[PDB]
Amino acid sequence: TLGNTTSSVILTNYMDTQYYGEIGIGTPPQTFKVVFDTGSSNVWVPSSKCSRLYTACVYHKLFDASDSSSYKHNGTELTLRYSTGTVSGFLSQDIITVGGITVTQMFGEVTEMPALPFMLAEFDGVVGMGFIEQAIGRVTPIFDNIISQGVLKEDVFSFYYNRDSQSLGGQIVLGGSDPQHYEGNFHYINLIKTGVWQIQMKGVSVGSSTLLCEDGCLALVDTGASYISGSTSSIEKLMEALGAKKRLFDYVVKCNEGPTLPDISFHLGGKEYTLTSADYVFQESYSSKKLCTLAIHAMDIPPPTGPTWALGATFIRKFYTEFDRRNNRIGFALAR
Ligand SMILES: COCCCOc1cc(C(=O)N(C[C@@H]2CNC[C@H]2NS(=O)(=O)Cc2ccccc2)C(C)C)ccc1OC
Ligand SMILES: *[C@@H]1O[C@H](CO)[C@@H](O)[C@H](O)[C@H]1NC(C)=O
Repeated sequence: TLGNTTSSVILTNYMDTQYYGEIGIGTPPQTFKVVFDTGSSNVWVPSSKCSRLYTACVYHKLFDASDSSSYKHNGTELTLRYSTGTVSGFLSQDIITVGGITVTQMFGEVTEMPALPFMLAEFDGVVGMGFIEQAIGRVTPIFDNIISQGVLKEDVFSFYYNRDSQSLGGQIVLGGSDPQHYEGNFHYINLIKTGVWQIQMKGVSVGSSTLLCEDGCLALVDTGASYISGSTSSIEKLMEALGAKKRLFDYVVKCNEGPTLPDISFHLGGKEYTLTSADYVFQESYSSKKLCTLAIHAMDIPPPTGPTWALGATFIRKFYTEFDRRNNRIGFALAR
């Protein structure tokens, strides 16, 4: 069922690495800062039942079911193994408020939340925007429950991620897209298979030559990822070409050599998506005496999904993204 409604969630841009919005859980609503992540399909927030021995839980907002009159017990164990770090807890049900839309949703109450990386997290939890096929415990994803209400104008959602600042950090439109944040026309690429927000990539070029992904590869379009990532192998070739040196968790260049770095292109569908050094270098200074990080890192995503590249916030900043559930495709337009 299709309605005549669109709803928007305003996002906060933290250091160009974390983009988060607000949701309410329970009656009265308990508010959480959440990441709207297309790379995952579960909703989870830290729990009141999380041991204060986890420092992450001392530093984030915790859901207390004893304060909610709309809470429905479940308790089924849940383990979400993200390749950045794992979280575990149990399933609960309550009413979630996201941009005006009120939905009864099953989510995880996280009781084990490691300091790495959650002590670095500005957000409390995650709202998975992926498909039921990738949902742990086969829990219905929040967008599937919102679609079911037959209130949205279109069975689509859009992401706008701004460059850091009094300005808008970003925006998610549920049921459509905001033309004030894109220009030109959307160019769609169909998903390889339903269940994942992954598309086919025809090549990655450094300068003017297809130095990588020559025989074709995969591209996961991931709103919950900070960077553009590829396999350890691909990133090694890429960096060697850039003149960038490998540190423990990132790659750097001397700050003075940042503006001089070549364009990086991504052949997706019938279009070339180009990022300049201004789009992928954290130009903190122009000093020959300082190191500057890149918004590209290695990440070996396991099968079935991987090995794959991941187009995170680095990519979405340049290109406004529309996720079309009705036609199993992703649209891109130049962000305004
Ligand atoms: C841009 O703003 C977003 C916030 C950026 O900050 C953080 C992000 C994360 C992070 O990595 N998360 C999960 C990943 C995003 N997508 C799915 C998942 N990928 S994964 O599991 O690592 C590979 C994979 C993909 C698909 C299938 C299988 C395996 C979050 C959302 C829990 C952790 C700490 C962060 O802050 C210190
Ligand atoms: C938890 O929710 C699922 C939803 O299908 C249900 O099958 C399961 O029995 C529930 N468990 C409890 C204890 O309510």
